[PDB]
Amino acid sequence: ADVKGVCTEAGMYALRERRIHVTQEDFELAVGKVMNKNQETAISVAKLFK
Amino acid sequence: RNNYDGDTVTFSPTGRLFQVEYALEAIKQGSVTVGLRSNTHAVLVALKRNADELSSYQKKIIKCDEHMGLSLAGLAPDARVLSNYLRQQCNYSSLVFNRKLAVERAGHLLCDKAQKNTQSYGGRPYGVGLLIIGYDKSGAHLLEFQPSGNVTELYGTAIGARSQGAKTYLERTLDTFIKIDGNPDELIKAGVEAISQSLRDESLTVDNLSIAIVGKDTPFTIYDGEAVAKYI
Amino acid sequence: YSFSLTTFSPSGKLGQIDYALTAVKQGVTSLGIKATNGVVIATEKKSSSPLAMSETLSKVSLLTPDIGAVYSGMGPDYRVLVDKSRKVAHTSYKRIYGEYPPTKLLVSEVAKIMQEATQSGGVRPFGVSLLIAGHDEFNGFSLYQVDPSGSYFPWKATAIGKGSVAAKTFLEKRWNDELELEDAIHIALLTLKESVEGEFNGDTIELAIIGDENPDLLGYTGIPTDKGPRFRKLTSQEINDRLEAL
Amino acid sequence: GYDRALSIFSPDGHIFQVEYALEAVKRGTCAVGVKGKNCVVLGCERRSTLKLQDTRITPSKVSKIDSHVVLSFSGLNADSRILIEKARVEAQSHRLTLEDPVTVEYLTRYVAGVQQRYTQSGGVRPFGVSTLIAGFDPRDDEPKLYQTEPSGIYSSWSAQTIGRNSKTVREFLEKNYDRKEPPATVEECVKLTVRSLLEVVQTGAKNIEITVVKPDSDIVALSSEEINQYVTQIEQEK
Amino acid sequence: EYDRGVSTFSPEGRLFQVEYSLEAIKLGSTAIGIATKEGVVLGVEKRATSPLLESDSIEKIVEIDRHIGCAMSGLTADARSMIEHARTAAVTHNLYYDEDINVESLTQSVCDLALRFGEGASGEERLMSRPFGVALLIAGHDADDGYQLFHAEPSGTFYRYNAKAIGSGSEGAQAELLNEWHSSLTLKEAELLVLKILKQVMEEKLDENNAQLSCITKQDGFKIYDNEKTAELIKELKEKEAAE
Amino acid sequence: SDPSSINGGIVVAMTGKDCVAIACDLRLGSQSLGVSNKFEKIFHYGHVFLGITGLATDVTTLNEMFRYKTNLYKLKEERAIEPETFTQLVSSSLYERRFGPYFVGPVVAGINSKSGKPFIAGFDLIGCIDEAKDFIVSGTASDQLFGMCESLYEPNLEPEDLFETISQALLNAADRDALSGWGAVVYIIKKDEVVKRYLKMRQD
Amino acid sequence: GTGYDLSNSVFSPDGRNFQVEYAVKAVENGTTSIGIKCNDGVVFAVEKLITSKLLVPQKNVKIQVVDRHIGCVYSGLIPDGRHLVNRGREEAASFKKLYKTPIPIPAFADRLGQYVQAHTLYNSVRPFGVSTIFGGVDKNGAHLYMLEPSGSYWGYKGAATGKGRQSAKAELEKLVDHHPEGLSAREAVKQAAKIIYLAHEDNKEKDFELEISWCSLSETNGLHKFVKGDLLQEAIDFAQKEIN
Amino acid sequence: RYDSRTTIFSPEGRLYQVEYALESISHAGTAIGIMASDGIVLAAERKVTSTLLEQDTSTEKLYKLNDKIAVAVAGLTADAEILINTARIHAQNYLKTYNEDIPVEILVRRLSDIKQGYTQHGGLRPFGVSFIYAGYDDRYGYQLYTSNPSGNYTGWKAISVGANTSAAQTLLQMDYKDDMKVDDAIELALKTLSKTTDSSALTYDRLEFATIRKGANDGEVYQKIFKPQEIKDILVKTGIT
Amino acid sequence: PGRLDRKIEFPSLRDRRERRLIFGTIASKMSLAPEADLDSLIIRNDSLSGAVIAAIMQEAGLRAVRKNRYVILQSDLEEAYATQVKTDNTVDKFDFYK
Amino acid sequence: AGYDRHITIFSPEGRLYQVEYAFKATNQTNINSLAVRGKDCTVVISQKKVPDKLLDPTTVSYIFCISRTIGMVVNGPIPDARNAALRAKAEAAEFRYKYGYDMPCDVLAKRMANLSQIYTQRAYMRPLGVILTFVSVDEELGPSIYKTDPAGYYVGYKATATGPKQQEITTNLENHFKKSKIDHINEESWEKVVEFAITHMIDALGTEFSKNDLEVGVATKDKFFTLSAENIEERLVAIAEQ
Repeated sequence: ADVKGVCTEAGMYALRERRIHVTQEDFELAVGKVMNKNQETAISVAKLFK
Repeated sequence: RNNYDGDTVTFSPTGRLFQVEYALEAIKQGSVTVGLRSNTHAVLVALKRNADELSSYQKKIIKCDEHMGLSLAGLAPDARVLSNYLRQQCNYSSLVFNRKLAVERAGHLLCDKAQKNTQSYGGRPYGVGLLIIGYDKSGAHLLEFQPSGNVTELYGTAIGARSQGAKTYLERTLDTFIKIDGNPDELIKAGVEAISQSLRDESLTVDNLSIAIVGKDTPFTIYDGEAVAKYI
Repeated sequence: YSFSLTTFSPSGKLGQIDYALTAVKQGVTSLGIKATNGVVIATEKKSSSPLAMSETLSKVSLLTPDIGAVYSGMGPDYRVLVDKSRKVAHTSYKRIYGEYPPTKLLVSEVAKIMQEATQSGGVRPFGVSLLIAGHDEFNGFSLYQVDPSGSYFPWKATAIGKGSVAAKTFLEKRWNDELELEDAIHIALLTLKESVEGEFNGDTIELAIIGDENPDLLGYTGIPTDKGPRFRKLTSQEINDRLEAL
Repeated sequence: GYDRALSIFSPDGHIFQVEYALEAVKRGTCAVGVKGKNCVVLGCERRSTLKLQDTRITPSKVSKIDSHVVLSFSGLNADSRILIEKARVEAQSHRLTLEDPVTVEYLTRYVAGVQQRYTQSGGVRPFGVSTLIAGFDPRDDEPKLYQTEPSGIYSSWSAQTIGRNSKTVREFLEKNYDRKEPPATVEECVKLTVRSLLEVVQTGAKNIEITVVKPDSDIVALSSEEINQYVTQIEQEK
Repeated sequence: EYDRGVSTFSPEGRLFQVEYSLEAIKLGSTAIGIATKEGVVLGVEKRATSPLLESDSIEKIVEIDRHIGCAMSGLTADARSMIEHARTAAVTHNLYYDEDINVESLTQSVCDLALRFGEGASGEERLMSRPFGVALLIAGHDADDGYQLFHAEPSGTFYRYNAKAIGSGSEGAQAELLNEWHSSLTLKEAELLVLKILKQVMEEKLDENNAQLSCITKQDGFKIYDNEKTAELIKELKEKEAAE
Repeated sequence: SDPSSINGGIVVAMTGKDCVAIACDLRLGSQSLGVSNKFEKIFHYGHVFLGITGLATDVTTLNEMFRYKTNLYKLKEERAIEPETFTQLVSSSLYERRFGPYFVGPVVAGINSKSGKPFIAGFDLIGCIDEAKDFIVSGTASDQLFGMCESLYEPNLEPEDLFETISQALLNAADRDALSGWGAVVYIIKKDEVVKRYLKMRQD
Repeated sequence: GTGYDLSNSVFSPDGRNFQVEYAVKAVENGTTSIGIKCNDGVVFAVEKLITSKLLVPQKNVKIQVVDRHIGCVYSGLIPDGRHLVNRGREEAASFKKLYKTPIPIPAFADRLGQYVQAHTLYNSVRPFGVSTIFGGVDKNGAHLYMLEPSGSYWGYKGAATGKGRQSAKAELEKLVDHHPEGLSAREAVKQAAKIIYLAHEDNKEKDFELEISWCSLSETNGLHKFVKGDLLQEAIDFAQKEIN
Repeated sequence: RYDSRTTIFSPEGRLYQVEYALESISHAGTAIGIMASDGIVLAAERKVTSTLLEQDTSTEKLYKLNDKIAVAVAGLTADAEILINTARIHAQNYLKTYNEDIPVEILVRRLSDIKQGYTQHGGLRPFGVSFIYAGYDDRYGYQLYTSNPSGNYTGWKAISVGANTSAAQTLLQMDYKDDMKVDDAIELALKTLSKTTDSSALTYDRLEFATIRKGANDGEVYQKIFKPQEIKDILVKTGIT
Repeated sequence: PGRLDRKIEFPSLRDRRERRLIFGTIASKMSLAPEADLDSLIIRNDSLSGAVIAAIMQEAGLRAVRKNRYVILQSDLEEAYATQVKTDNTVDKFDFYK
Repeated sequence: AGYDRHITIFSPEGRLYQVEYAFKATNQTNINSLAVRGKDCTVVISQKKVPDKLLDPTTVSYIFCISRTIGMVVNGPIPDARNAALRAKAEAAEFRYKYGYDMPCDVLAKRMANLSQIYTQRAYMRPLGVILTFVSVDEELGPSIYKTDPAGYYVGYKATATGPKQQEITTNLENHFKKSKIDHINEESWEKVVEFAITHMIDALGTEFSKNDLEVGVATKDKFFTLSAENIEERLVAIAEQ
């Protein structure tokens, strides 16, 4: 479910940008956000602490 | 509600402990016993129960000491602890002060014993009430013990199953037995009358009656059987 | 499941440990950066009223002269546990080893006090994750994070508290394998100014180092053969200096 | 029902914690005891979990507590392990007191004793282990077989089976066995044990393990080869 | 609530939890004791759940002295602790007075361990954490009261009896004892009486593997019978009922 | 005899330039009975050597006790204890039981792998740091050794000259010590390696 | 509401401990206890209800003495108030051994308040449910406190608790108005009785017995003693005269 | 329902708390021992990592309990920490009393009791630690065991605990050789660790290694923990890097 | 989906930036005085919502008309804030998790 | 939903609901305290609210003498007030004979605060609902005010206030220190520093005070005494007169 939402976020960053082309910098931000958010469901780096 | 039983350590909203009242109930369900006194004697007369007619009744008077004694009404395991505790104190008094234990000081020690279970988590307030008599240096006394731990001096009282009938007898005949002194037979006879009235759907048997007596020149003596057959 | 220290979960772990972790995240932001001749440790102070004295809060407390600490998590838990930490350090490892203990060893004692406060049910573990940095003559400058889960980890640069997640990428980006202490002190303030703005100033940000031996702090002289405190707390005036040149 | 806790009794009068303790026994390997007249044989299923499991250093299901009493178990393997060690400190201690080796009758009481104690209390769970204790007395040469159960109740049986489909072996045993004449030759008695154990393994001759106690502090563990010959006699006749 | 407590009273004034323990006593095997003026005869039923069960190396009549015996039913587990304590009490009495222990007095000691339920209650320091699921028929002879039979109840205290049945078959056994008892009995009569009542309240066949008598006869001491003795009395019984 | 040293034994530790040595006699005695010719006084844990003089039962007991204490350290820090640190460890073990106390006189010897610097120490019954780096002697010939050592002592001898100096001191002393006289083992200790050389000497 | 009782250390969201408030409600059902402090003394009077007319009269007291100079009367449960006075006698006695003087009234106030507070602080005890009015005379003159089951205390010129606190606080409120001066202990004996008589219209179902005690510096030599005989009868006549 | 304290059983004679404690294990990284007659390799994987987690200064999933027995850890490292201290203290107690470095069996059996003990008695939590015990004792030679958190033990020729227990076990037994080499045993551990672990490249820094050998110089027993650079080189040889 | 794709949350805990903005914009539509400090009511309580900012100002002019005054003083502002300050425990001023 | 019926069991936000309901029990006597620093004194003035006329007012207090140089002002309830006061006294005693010198304001406040943490650490006691503020002039720190909270959090202060109407007190104080540009009051005898605390409290609350309605404790250099109602009265007409 993560990977269809990466594409939704990138295309909304790309709207702000106002280009036919979708740059890869938008796909750098989309991953950094989906990834950060799932580490808050794990309450920090709890795998490390167990 | 009734979710304020289940703990003896929680006060209810009304400010009762349900647990101590439920101890008062356990008494009614066991046997009846009657206390009464004069000024020269204190006498206890108790209805003894059996479970079947091969069973030979159950003793409900325990001699505490030769100038003290008690009856029980309610649970029998609860009774054993208190009659044992009470004896420690009477022996202590003989060993340390060479002195007969005073009924009133006895009762407040018993009060204490009870309040120990009441504060504590764990344990129960005792499921038995005792009617305590003695004759000390200040003559005869009779106390009424409760699960709450209240000891109250009375000329006559009764606790247990259908005890209103005995308390009714007692009320009417309060002054008659107070004024009689010197005749041990009459106080014995009067207590007999009270416990007859307490009964409903039963009759007196020679092995129902138990007579317990202490006086001015009467040692503690426990009568049963053919000793309560002069005064049946 | 989640909700006793005693109960294991279907996928395991105790939940009280996870909830204590949550507490840390509601904390203030403390962060450490290892340089090649130091460790700088930094945190901020808040107190609500401005009528509060800020120099009375303890949050940069030396455990030993060799080893400083900060926290993120519960304020009360800190003072008690700093107190306990010190006490254990002399009993097990200054009456025996004959000097103030190793950075690695002392971090293990701290974890062991936590661990006892997890084993005994109805007794919560400490609200704090500390950063404990120190120096020893064997393993050099060192930095650790000791979690309220009673486990400790060694680290190169790390941050903990509410603002941790924002700070860590700054740390990834800005850390280099060879740094001096003075480039670390400036990187430390810079990152910590992300955590808050409108109130950041040299008298309300508390920052210290565990750097080089200072005989200035030793307080007795004419003994060359021992070293002086590695620890140095920088005053309010120093913190302002560094904030102007940045 | 009243499994929320151990100390509370039950309208039904059965402490649930003990009943479930029994249920746990069925998890573990089958063990069977059969007495002779000059032997007791104590055999157990030695169930192999994987082929990477050593036979070099891996524990046998049968443990000697002392040098003439033998013990097998069925149950929670974790739990058995401290039960066997506790049994043993006392057992040896029996000689400290009396300067007599351990009597089988004193020993069953003791093993039932540690167990009874755990049940009586509330701040421990019972052992989930029923044991068979086989042996002879030091003084005498009549074969003795005992059982302990979780509950803290002990019995003597002529032959008895516990763990892993115990019922089916129990019935098997009744039909084969004779109480008028128990087998008076060590070999034939062994053979009865092997036949039982065959059933629960379904197929194996490397997963049947036989141990024997004989009088005068003879305890031996049987060769894997020696058991296969007995299996050979049982497959041919069938 | 009242029943899932352990020192929690119900609105009728019954400690429910403790009430429930009486049904533990009953689950076990029937034992019927009958006191006589010649001695007390104690019989049991012993269950065989297999032919393979050695019913004759297990017992539920036990020796406590040389003139005190005890029958039991309930948890043999709790019978081990109850019987062990009682054995200690007899022996320590013997230590202290070099004199016979009275039947009743051994019973007071067995009821003291029973009192203990608690974890906060006062009287004696509570160390035992639940009721005992086990009863006793206590038999002995002192010479200053004669042969006596008392019944220990772990949920109550000591009751004097001329006869009691405890176990599964207790309720129906008790009627028969209300019907047939006498003070005109000899021990010989008394033995065939335990057996005549026992069989009717038995569901297993009346045989010697599932039975076992013992007596307290002061003269002979505590004596557990033979299997050969018990088999005789089964025959004598069979002869009697055919005649009858 | 005396109650803290019936069973004798002697240990002598010196400093040379970036080397230590330590040596001991091998006689065990019990009153006037010479019991065993082989029985070492000196034991080692990692690269630190220790002799323990005194009542013979406590030498053996602390040998075991110190091994337990050292090895707990080594495994946990992942590195050897140093002979500076190790000094204060003896001092606490001895002082724990001030009342009913160990009857020993241990003498450390050793060379740091972080300075390359010889460290010797002495302790009494309930322990003390005696932090001279002159030379340190203990045993029943304590009196005898302090003088013999002093006479010979020049600081900063070469290792092989140091072997001459300590072996000679020990041998003269031993003949004239009642509770030691048999055998000798001399440790010549360097950073790189540790050479153990038994003497050949007279028996009594 | 619901929740945060069932425990006696659990805070409510309002900021309270519910169960501790329910304590005060039990004290309200208890019989009326008042103290009137006087200028050279204190007077304690109490309303002792008659269970039935079979009670022995003037032989049961809710007044108890502490050391030899400190009066205490409790309202609430009768035995709880007893239990709290016994602890108090031991504490007054330890003070007395230690320093070789009788207690100050402020001293006792501190000590008692710690023992009530101790049972509100822990999870395995039920907090007390009694108020106890106490006081006496010392060097520093007369003093009166009333200790609530919450473990709260202050000095009072005059204090009332029990079923009759509604009437009693009002009568005392007139008493300060009519006498801000102090009122002698003698005239307060006669006063003590009237106050109870009007507070007995809150427990009108039953009959009562009036017991007065006092402790006065100059008419009792600093010592507590029961008021009886002629002093006690005069107070009865006073209360009877003005009630009609 | 029965997911509470430890005295209580489930009516199926299951203590839920031992069952859950097992499941704790596969939320910390894979840990593998493979036994060979030339030596035992112990190999382990890190539960998680970041680019500024220091892990080249210390081990923390390979502890020496003594000088001939060492352990790999999988599971909660907090639970592990107390049990490692208790094991190690006992290891030296045995040394003091008998003058022999503790047998592998006595040490596993001790710790099996201790784990069991925290479940059986009181209100204390069970432990959720799997230790692969790899030892030498001069009785049985080379020895591998592993202990459950349940508080029992079994001897092995190969075992895998930690995350991905089923797969890691399967690949191990597929290519296992009865006599093996020490060198091959190291190779088979990297081969398995690659496919089980969801890290893209298998880096030296995600590995800890120790080997216990008597064949690296006989007469003596040598415990060789691999340093980062030794680990880093052996990946090259097997061509993962 | 096809119906709602956006599930735009609306919180009640908010932050210090957005409490400050809602206050100055409500205080740009009605009178003020120089003594009336609005940036000291976003720190005392911390779980305030937008409707309650419309309660606070309304009630500010109800203290102001009690006096009979045309402007809103710091005495008016504080009294009206203490009414409907909210009892919430999700606040920070009573904390120690810092 | 679990998580104030227990002392130790956390919420899913990492807060302890029960511990915070103690920060909210300090309103139960509904008094306000102010303590400020002068330049040779520390002043604490808190309400004395004597509600009833059946009470004698001179035993009503919240200011406790802890030690020769140490007072403590209580906001919150009486039962816990007394427990706080004995422990601080008990510790004051312990410190002097063990370590052979007087007890500073820090040393006491830190020790009580750690003690509060212990009481929250176990589930075998509860937190108390009382806020403690210690007042002293310290031997080398001079004027010191340390507030010890129910969790065990402490921070020092120039000025602190406590109670229901504390917020109203807090703005008045802030404006004073802002304008003055010092962390002190420069009045050079304690009789006018006391007047200053009365002055700010009348304005904040909007209430007059009288002799019975105030309590004033004064920490002076090397000595401590709590002022009678008639000395407070002298102060009160000093305010009124300028």
